[PDB]
Amino acid sequence: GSPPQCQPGEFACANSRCIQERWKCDGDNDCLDNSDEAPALCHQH
Ligand SMILES: [Ca+2]
Repeated sequence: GSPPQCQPGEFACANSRCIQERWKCDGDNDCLDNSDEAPALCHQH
Protein backbone atom coordinates (compact mmCIF):
# COMPACT_ATOMS: atom_id res chain seq x y z
CA GLY A 1 0.00 0.00 0.00
CA SER A 2 3.12 2.28 -0.02
CA PRO A 3 5.05 1.78 -3.35
CA PRO A 4 8.56 3.48 -3.34
CA GLN A 5 9.58 2.04 -6.78
CA CYS A 6 13.09 3.72 -7.17
CA GLN A 7 13.28 6.23 -4.30
CA PRO A 8 10.30 6.90 -1.85
CA GLY A 9 7.75 7.93 -4.60
CA GLU A 10 8.84 6.91 -8.16
CA PHE A 11 8.05 4.48 -11.11
CA ALA A 12 8.48 0.66 -11.48
CA CYS A 13 8.50 -0.48 -15.17
CA ALA A 14 7.36 -4.06 -15.98
CA ASN A 15 10.47 -4.30 -18.28
CA SER A 16 12.11 -4.43 -14.71
CA ARG A 17 13.05 -0.75 -14.17
CA CYS A 18 13.33 1.97 -11.54
CA ILE A 19 12.76 5.41 -13.07
CA GLN A 20 11.17 8.58 -11.76
CA GLU A 21 7.54 9.71 -11.38
CA ARG A 22 7.86 12.28 -14.28
CA TRP A 23 7.49 9.29 -16.57
CA LYS A 24 4.02 8.50 -15.04
CA CYS A 25 1.51 10.16 -17.37
CA ASP A 26 4.35 11.61 -19.53
CA GLY A 27 2.86 9.82 -22.59
CA ASP A 28 6.08 8.13 -23.79
CA ASN A 29 6.75 4.41 -23.55
CA ASP A 30 9.76 5.73 -21.52
CA CYS A 31 9.78 2.48 -19.64
CA LEU A 32 10.14 0.92 -23.20
CA ASP A 33 7.51 -1.65 -21.99
CA ASN A 34 5.04 1.29 -21.71
CA SER A 35 3.87 0.44 -18.17
CA ASP A 36 2.94 3.93 -17.01
CA GLU A 37 1.36 4.68 -20.35
CA ALA A 38 -0.91 1.68 -20.04
CA PRO A 39 -3.90 2.77 -17.79
CA ALA A 40 -3.02 0.13 -15.22
CA LEU A 41 -0.94 3.18 -14.10
CA CYS A 42 -1.88 6.30 -16.13
CA HIS A 43 -1.56 6.75 -19.97
CA GLN A 44 -1.20 10.33 -21.05
CA HIS A 45 -2.19 10.44 -24.78
CA1 LIG B 1 5.92 7.94 -19.82
